[PDB]
Amino acid sequence: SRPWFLEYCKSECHFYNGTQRVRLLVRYFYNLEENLRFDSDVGEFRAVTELGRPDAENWNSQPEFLEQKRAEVDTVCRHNYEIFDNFLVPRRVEPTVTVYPLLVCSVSDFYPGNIEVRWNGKEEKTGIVSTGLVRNGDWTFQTLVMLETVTCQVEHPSLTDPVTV
Amino acid sequence: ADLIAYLKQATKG
Amino acid sequence: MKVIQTPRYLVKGQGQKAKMRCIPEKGHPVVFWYQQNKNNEFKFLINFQNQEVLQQIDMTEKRFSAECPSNSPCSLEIQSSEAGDSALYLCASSLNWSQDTQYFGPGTRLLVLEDLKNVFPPEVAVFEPSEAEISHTQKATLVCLATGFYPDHVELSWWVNGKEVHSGVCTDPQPLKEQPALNDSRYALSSRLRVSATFWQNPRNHFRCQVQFYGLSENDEWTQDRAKPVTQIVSAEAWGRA
Amino acid sequence: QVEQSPSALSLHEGTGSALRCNFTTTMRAVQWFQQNSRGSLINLFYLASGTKENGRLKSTFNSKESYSTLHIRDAQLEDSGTYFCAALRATGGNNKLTFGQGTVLSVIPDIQNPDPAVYQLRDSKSSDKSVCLFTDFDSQTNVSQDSDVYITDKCVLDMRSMDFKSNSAVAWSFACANAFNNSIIPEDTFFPSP
Amino acid sequence: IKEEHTIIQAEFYLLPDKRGEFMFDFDGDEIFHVDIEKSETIWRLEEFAKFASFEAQGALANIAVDKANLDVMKERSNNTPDANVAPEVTVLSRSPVNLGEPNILICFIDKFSPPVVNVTWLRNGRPVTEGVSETVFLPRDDHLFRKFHYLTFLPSTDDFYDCEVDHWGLEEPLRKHWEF
Repeated sequence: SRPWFLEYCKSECHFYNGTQRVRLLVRYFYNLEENLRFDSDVGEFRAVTELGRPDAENWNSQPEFLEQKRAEVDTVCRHNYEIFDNFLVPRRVEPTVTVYPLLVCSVSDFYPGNIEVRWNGKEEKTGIVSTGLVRNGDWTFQTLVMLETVTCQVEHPSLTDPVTV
Repeated sequence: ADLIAYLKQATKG
Repeated sequence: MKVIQTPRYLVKGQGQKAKMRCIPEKGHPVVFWYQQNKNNEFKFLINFQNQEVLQQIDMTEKRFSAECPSNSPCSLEIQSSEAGDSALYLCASSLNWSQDTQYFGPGTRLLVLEDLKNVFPPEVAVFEPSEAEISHTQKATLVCLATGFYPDHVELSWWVNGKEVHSGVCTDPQPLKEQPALNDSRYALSSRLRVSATFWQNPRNHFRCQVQFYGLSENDEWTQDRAKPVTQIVSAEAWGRA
Repeated sequence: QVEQSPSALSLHEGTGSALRCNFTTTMRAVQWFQQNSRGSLINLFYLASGTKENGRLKSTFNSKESYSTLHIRDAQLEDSGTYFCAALRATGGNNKLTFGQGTVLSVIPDIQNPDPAVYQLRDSKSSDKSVCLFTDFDSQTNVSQDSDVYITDKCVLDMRSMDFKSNSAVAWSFACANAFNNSIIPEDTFFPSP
Repeated sequence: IKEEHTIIQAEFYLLPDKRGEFMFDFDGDEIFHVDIEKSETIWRLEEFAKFASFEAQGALANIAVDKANLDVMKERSNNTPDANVAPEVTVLSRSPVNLGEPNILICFIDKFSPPVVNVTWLRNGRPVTEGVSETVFLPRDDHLFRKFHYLTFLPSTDDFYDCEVDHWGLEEPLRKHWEF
């Protein structure tokens, strides 16, 4: 159709567990194709496809460059995490639940995305359909939990005690 | 208001 | 291949343009310029990747002009020199934007005077080894004096039988002021060359003391009665006495 | 911001010491340079972590604890000069190296057989001009700077083949016997009788 | 306790549009991006600027370096182009819609490359200008992009909204409808 050209790069700081296990992963895409990766668990650049081979060859023959990338797990990732750890990591936005006639449970305006939703006396382990988790995009989540039988409880990191109906 | 770190992009060629 | 910078020294008057040349190592896209002063403080001026300027401070955009055209040398030029521009200008090249290692040129020492009236070339004289020294030590030491020059932009070398020597030599750490009081004082520089007594006695041996003065270029206007004090080489000679 | 110490250091030949650079923020890597007497910056080291050893030098960098050290062992005259560390902070918007304040390193020459003397020399083009040469003293001696007479600073020369170094200084204007007074020339300073 | 998290530095340069982007995200929500042309840092939530700063100029330099790499890339494939990928669009409220209760309507554009789109809000079939929010192109685990448009709205039985989303892969502007 209309011809285009994209240079796209993502530098992903992965924290398996805060600063205990940090993986740096730098990914290169040309157009719609990822061609090059630098994975700090590997310590080198690896081409994903022929289009990346020259970059890996150019770059892995620059020893001080490889030395600098490896240290970026500490110079960037670990560094940035200690800041985000003050406000992003501990961000707690309390959910609001509203139930309307299948039975409808509304869980909305919450963060983080970790949420537990369940439904007399015993929750129905059957006949449940959900919208999955829905990412608003403004740092809040919303989801719909539905029961198809002709009270719902919500557990979430922002609430000491579960919220019911 | 601590400063945030980043990667400098690398030179291809 | 090391980084190249010319010219080594550069004198200019307020209002002139000052222009410096740098050639990066072969295969280095990234290029930087700094100023370093006499208190050893460094200031970053401008960034290049290939032909293109990436980063530069307010001052440089306003007063300076710089280029790195492909396959040609890099250049930086002050538009209207001021006394405050006096500094060692340094060029460095890196291989990759994302990686810090930098290699530096030899620099250009720029001096900006109110004008070029007081610029003078050196006079040079070689002094022969005292006799006692020879009797006492069996070593002969030649002294060399350069006097009356301004500014202190000089490099001094010893030559023996057409070859340049580095062993047995030492030069004053820096030119001294002839009269400290004057805002504009002329300078002096001494150096020593020491050789075995026997070597100095053979008269076939030729000892020359060379002084590369750096002054005006043919690009600099000269409106004065005396000879133009131009970049040149003043030298002195001596032969072995038996 | 980069605090570097010490400011100045004097080292006897064949002895050693260390320089230090403390960073107030996370650095991406560190470099050490020597600026020599001609003012050229020589790369001594690049490192982003760990410790590296190169000849008589070794260097440690620690991003998290945020310092770098430089070790000089068995010093030689050629080591004299001004030493700098240089780092880019990982938060810095401008890709430029920031420099430590610098250490001015002085290596003092080892003189085994001092033979202090003040000789006098005659211009080789004419007998009209003469200079005074103070030479072969050891390094305890310092040389001093009246208005008519100039004294240059001491410098050390190496007749490298012949395994022999000597200090010298120069005065010119008066009698060599007075140019370097007893402020301060060793008691046994040889004054030849011209 | 376990703290599994992911921070991403996402940047691109796009030709021939000559458009670039530099942003950070945390677990898939944007922390900030840099206004390339204004050279400043735009914090996704106002409160963020009180915990962190960033030096925009670094992003600019990064974009310029990206642009130069792009040129290197084109020449290596020999200016060989690729097929466009069409946006999945979706519209929905931000909260449970209540008649006479202020709410936000969300247009979620997903799985599309290149990261250029024309997007228009329509209230009752006519273009809307006021109370519209735009969100830079956001990263995905893959090589595709996603984007969020937000328009303020008031729940009413009469009003009927549409999201008109124009992209190069689409044969023509796909619109998506939303009535109470």
